[PDB]
Amino acid sequence: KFYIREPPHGSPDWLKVGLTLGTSVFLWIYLIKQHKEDVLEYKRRNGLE
Amino acid sequence: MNPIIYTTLIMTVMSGTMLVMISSHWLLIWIGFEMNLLAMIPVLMKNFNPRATEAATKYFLTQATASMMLMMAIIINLLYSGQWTITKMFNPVAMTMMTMALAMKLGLSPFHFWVPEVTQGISLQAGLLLLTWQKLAPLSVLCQISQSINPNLMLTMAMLSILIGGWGGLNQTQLRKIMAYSSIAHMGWMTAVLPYNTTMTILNLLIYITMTLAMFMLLIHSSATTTLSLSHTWNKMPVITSLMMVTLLSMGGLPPLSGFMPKWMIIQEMTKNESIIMPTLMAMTALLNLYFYMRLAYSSSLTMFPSTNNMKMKWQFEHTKQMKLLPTMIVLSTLVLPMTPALSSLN
Amino acid sequence: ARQWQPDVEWAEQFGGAVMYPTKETAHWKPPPWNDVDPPKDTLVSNLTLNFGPQ
Amino acid sequence: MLKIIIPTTMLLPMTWMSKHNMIWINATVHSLLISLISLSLLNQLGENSLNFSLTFFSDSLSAPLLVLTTWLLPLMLMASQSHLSKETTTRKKLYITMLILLQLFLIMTFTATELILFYILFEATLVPTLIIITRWGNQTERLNAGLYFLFYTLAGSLPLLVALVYIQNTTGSLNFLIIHYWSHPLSNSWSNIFMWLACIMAFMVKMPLYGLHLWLPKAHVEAPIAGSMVLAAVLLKLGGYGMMRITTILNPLTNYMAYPFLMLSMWGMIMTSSICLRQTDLKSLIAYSSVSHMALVIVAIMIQTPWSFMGATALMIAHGLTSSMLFCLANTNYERVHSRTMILARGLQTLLPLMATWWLVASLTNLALPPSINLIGELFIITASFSWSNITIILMGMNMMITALYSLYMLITTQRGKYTHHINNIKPSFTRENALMALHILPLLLLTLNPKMILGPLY
Amino acid sequence: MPLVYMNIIMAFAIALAGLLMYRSHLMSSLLCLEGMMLSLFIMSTLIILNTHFTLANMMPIILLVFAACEAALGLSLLVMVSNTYGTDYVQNLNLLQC
Amino acid sequence: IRLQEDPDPEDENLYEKNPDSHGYDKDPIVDLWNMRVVFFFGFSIVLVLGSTFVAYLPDYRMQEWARREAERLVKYREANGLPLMESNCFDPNKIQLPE
Amino acid sequence: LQYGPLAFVLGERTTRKLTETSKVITVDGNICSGKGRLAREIAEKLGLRHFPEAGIHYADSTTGDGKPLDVQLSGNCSLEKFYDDPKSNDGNSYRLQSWLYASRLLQYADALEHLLSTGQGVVLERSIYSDFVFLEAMYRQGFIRKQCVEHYNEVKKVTACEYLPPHVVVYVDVPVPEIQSRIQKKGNPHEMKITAAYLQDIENAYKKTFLPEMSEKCEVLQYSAREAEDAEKVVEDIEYLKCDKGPWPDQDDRTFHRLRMLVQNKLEVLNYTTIPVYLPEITIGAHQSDRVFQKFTELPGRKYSPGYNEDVGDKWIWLK
Amino acid sequence: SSLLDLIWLETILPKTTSFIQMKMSIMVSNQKGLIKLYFLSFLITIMISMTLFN
Ligand SMILES: CCCCCCCCCCCCCCCCCC(=O)OC[C@H](COP(=O)([O-])OCC[N+](C)(C)C)OC(=O)CCCCCCCCCCCCCCCCC
Ligand SMILES: CCCCCCCCCCCCCCCCC[C@@H](O)O[C@H](CO[C@H](O)CCCCCCCCCCCCCCC)COP(=O)(O)OCC[N+](C)(C)C
Ligand SMILES: CCCCCCCC/C=C/CCCCCCCC(=O)OC[C@H](COP(=O)(O)OCCN)OC(=O)CCCCCCC/C=C/CCCCCCCC
Ligand SMILES: Nc1ncnc2c1ncn2[C@@H]1O[C@H](COP(=O)(O)OP(=O)(O)O)[C@@H](O)[C@H]1O
Repeated sequence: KFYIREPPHGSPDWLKVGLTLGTSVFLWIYLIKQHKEDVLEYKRRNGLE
Repeated sequence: MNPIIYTTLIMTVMSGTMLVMISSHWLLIWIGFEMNLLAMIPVLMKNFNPRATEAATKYFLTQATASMMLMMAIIINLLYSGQWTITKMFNPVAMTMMTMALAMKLGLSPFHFWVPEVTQGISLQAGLLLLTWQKLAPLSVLCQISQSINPNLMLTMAMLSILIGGWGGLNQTQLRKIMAYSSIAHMGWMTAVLPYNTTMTILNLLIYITMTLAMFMLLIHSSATTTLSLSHTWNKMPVITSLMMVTLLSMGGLPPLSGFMPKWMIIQEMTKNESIIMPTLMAMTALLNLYFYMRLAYSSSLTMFPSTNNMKMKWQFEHTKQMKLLPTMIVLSTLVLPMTPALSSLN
Repeated sequence: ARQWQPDVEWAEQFGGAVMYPTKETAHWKPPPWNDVDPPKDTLVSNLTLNFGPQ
Repeated sequence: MLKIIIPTTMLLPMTWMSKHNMIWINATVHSLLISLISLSLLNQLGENSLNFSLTFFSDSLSAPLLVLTTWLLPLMLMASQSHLSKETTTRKKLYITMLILLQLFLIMTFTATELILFYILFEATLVPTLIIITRWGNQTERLNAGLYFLFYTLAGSLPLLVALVYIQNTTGSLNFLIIHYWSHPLSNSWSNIFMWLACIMAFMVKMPLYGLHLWLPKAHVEAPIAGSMVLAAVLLKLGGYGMMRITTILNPLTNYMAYPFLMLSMWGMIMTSSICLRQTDLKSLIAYSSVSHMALVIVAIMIQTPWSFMGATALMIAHGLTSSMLFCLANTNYERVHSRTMILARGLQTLLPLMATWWLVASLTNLALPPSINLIGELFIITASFSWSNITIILMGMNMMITALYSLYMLITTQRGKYTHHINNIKPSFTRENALMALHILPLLLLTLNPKMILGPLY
Repeated sequence: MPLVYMNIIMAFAIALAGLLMYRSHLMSSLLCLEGMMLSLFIMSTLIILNTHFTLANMMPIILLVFAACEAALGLSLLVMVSNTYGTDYVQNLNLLQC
Repeated sequence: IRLQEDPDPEDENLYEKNPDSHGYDKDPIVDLWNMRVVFFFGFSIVLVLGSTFVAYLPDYRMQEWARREAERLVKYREANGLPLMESNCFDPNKIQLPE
Repeated sequence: LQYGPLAFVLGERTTRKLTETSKVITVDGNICSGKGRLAREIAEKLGLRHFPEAGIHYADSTTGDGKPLDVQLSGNCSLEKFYDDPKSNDGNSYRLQSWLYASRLLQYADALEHLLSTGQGVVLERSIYSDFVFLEAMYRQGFIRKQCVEHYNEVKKVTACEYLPPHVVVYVDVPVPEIQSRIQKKGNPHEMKITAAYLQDIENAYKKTFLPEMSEKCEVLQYSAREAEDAEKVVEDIEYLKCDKGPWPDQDDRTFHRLRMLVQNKLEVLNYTTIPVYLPEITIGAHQSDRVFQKFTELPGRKYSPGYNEDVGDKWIWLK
Repeated sequence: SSLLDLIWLETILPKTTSFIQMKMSIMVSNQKGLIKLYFLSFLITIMISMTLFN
């Protein structure tokens, strides 16, 4: 307890932290899946594999 | 003004601009312009004072005259062609009227005085919105009707805009007037490249909008409207002054910053059309913009001006309100030169 | 023995109404700090009427 | 070239994550390591250049300049750590970051394989230099000096950008190999004359040419020690490197458009040496000496013979090292007495012996004393100019006489005589300063031992 | 082109010249601004009626609507200026300088 | 006076607190180690190792190879009466001049 | 969440929060009066929050830890030095006056924020509108200059033109001889060096300017020492002041919203306290400014934001 | 040093150009902000555009 008045960010905003981490994880998963699907579609269209 | 009224007026301005950008009918385009002006005037007059009232009056008069000329051009084009679709206009007189009306709306020289006058009259947020949105819409119309623009008239107005903006910004000391003259010069550049590559026009518009947003957000953060007011910011938060110095260097077109990309691409495109004197003059004239950017940078960041005594209390307190996307604007306005070939995606 | 930094003279150079003063520009003044000009003493000049006697 | 570029981009996080008292040590050690790594580029071929990839390539002209830059960075670090003791940790890190960015841009400039990328990088070298000058300069004139430097360089360089984009549109490529193998003669016409003017004038302003040089005294005198060291050693050589690279496509128009520039360079070399004879400021004297030497390099490039290019390269390297050493010596004497007047401090020969020895060696190398590489380059240029015409010998002889005169005048005024009676704050020379002088001078003598490493591709 | 269109275009040109040349009053300039849209309305309806553009007959009504919207905006700005300065003179709108 | 400004401080001497100072830093240990790393790395590593590396760089410029090739060509040409230096770089049979 | 436009459209309304007793009461008086005791008693009896006189280091008390900072980092002025040598050549008098005005402005902003966000009334031991009496007394005694007075007037205009006046102004009138007697009995040498004219000038400014000025805005209560010593009658008189001709009845929800948004932003409150007017008294050179700012950043809990100071015991920085 | 380096080489490129830019900047920015004046300028510009450009 150093501040006479409670700082606005004294405690982590757990809702915001969860939203941020979940959004990052979801975006990375979606990007990986999208790249996989794009590679497969390109292979199918150009008759490689 | 009530927050609901303010947000609905902002949404009406954006609705008018979107109507202009999505309409295929000249009457609907004119309706969009009228709605934009009607909802924009109270936004300028939000903070009531004689300066705000005078700025709103001058802006309204200029925009009303431009809209009347635009409607006359539409009617004349209808007379000689019987067409309402926005395409290559079928009458040179109607095209000249339309070009002059849109140039007056954009503030191109010799229709420029209202830009510094209104920008100095209105607050920082109002100036930001004014510059960005009210340059966004008429340039959309001009890009749509580019194939019938008279190159001589368009390039004359563009060169006049560049010269006048450089000289005015050179003389001014007020930050809002400096920003207005910078806007005039950048509008000159964009309209100069317009009759050759609307894609390059859009690229320059995007870069200019990013840089202007970053600069105006920094000015709002520092709460400075003059040069001396900005000269005290180094003693309270030197990070803002350093970021603003980098942004000012970018706005001058210094490599390898983002501001060099529009000038570089415009010079290349205009040279492709066997035009050399115009790109050379446009490149050489920008040194005035760079000079007054550098003069502003000396006062704020590269040197340390005298401070006052209550700055200690200002140190003790903290900046409460946050302007989101400011770091993104600062990054995108300084460090996107290697990503230049994305203009094909913009195409 | 230390790096030179701008002083009051430099600040006053940079803090006029406009750079490069002329006669008219010297006659000009810088804008107010809060953009609010002082109110003008405009006289109301209310209408005066003779209600009566006829 | 990535094995040299990436270590600098890793030097940046090292500088910004090091402890407050270890920044100079870390930066110096790893800069020396990067220089040692960059010494490998000196192994050049006898037929073609070293083409690493589609973006970066190395040549017998690019290699010595890269090695000079990588070797010059730690010396700038030493001088800066000398004169920036009271700065905060963040500002020290910012200064080191500016130096690192300047070195990175210089490396990419000298290794760029395309003219437009070369233009972008050699223009990008202005921003760190301008920040350094206008932020850490001592005098009030640093702002005006920065303005002069920036606007001279940019007014020179913008028509160069227009010319480069026009050449790309006309020919299809700005790649140096393509423009060399597919070069075509330049017909005598106004359009070709103005293209030649755009390119050559940009690089002449960068050189600088006589009549376009005021920014050089302004910037060099008013910049900090590191800025002065980098301005003369490397940043002046961008013009010469560009002119050597760009003159491939400008023939045969160069045979006729070189007369005004040759006359300007020769007569201004004489004039700037004479100016050095009557200078009341030591930094100004060194700056005008730099102007004279770069005017000689301009003469060599304009006459454009295989013997002139070799002399031009050797003179560029030698002048870079000598000018850096002279600026360092002047900065040490300035730190002693806090003034740049040349006659204020005298008797330094009897007040500081080893520093007087360093002064003597630097002055001997400044004038063309054989077998130094300064003399090698100057003699090659003089012989090529003699082949060009037989009065260039008259002009070169006058320049050499005045060069010896002003060099020994500076040495005698600063060192000989009797010490100033009232100046009693001249402490013994520091180990750091003596090591800086030794690291400046020994590579010069080693390059004298092995001269073919700095004679360019024409060797 | 008949002479009626000539006269209507001349009327619009006269109204435009009147707006661009102020004398003292902001109200007179607003009146000139209203005349321009009157001429535009007349020209548009003369063109539409002559060519039997049946669906275009609704355009002049929208033109009038936005004309009087602009008139309302100008009157609001004029009353604010009058409250500020005591007269609607355009000479008092000089606080801002170009 | 027109400001509340600090007076210009007196210049600081490193020898005052540390008589055996190399001039690198105020702290004696950091100063000594800065001197050690600078001297060792710079002089020893860079100077000695880079200079001997440059001295023993392989002959990629083909000076010795060119000398040997010239010796062989001179031997062959002088042993058969041919000119030592040809008068043409290319073959006039392969060059087709315009008429 | 923090108050803002979204909260306003959600429905948080100042008029709804007000409880008809949300009054701003300022107790004023000359040097060494019973105004402090009167303010304490009024705040206690009426249930209002008491804000003592806004002296130096009030901003220190309201930020970081409650402990006041060093004089070099907060105020750079001394009341003791002003008393001992009023006509110093270093601008101490006007530095002190400007810093005290800024402190009073900050305290008034805090009190207004408390009243608007809580509905409870506030009792200030002095306000912005009574601060100028010390400036007039200093100027008429020759302690400061006309340029200093003009700068104070500019700052006061552009700052206090935005805030609402107090509901109640209670002035305790004490004659100068009694003031000097109380000062002599207190025994503090620095204020024992106060001259008679300086005490008289404050009284003249209070009676001739402050009271006539505030009477037009709203009702003003004037009490002598004996009347002020009995606070029951003072509270009874305050309670039966049903008249209110000030702007508070005229205020609406939108105006209150703007006022709350202004007062909750302290940097926006103190925006015009540092305007580029280079008076020698208050101007600080570049080197001194940089050194003092470096020291302030070197302070324990000042380098980063309040939630991000590790050395004072803040955790979870990497997830904050 | 004096006549050429410090006087005339300064007068030709850097000083004359700067003086011209300053004069033109003063000329452009020396406006009283009168809508009558610059709207008359607008009328002149419109007539010039209509006639000169074909
Ligand atoms: C077939 C074999 C052929 C020969 C092969 C040789 C291989 C050598 C392999 C071991 C090398 C590493 C150990 C020795 C390192 C040098 C230490 C030394 O000499 O100190 C004595 C000198 C002198 O020591 P001193 O002066 O401190 O001590 C004197 C003695 N007392 C204690 C009494 C005072 O050390 C210094 O001056 C210290 C300076 C800093 C040293 C930092 C070393 C960092 C680690 C090594 C990095 C090497 C990178 C080289 C560049 C990259 C590769 C080219
Ligand atoms: C205190 C007293 C001082 C004087 C006494 C000192 C002690 C006696 C020293 C006497 C030396 C006198 C000169 C005699 C030198 C003998 C060695 C010399 O001859 O070798 C040269 C060696 O030359 C070296 O290459 C010189 C090294 C050059 C180093 C350049 C700088 C190193 C990096 C520094 C970074 C700075 C960069 C600067 C810009 C590039 C010759 O080259 P080369 O004949 O073929 O070598 C033969 C080996 N081969 C056949 C396999 C090739
Ligand atoms: C491009 C790169 C090519 C490949 C390069 C490979 C080589 C990698 C180079 C590694 C860098 C070498 C270390 C750099 C010098 C470190 C400086 C240093 O030692 O710090 C000083 C140090 C600690 O800081 P203080 O002075 O105490 O400050 C206290 C403040 N209150 O001083 C001391 O007290 C230490 C004394 C005893 C340590 C002796 C260290 C001797 C050096 C050898 C250690 C390295 C091990 C060898 C690894 C070889 C790897 C190939
Ligand atoms: N604006 C100001 N300028 C100068 N001095 C001030 C100012 N405000 C308060 N002071 C000083 O602060 C001190 C506060 O004393 P005060 O609280 O009035 O005593 P008491 O509580 O006995 O009435 C006074 O001596 C006064 O001189």
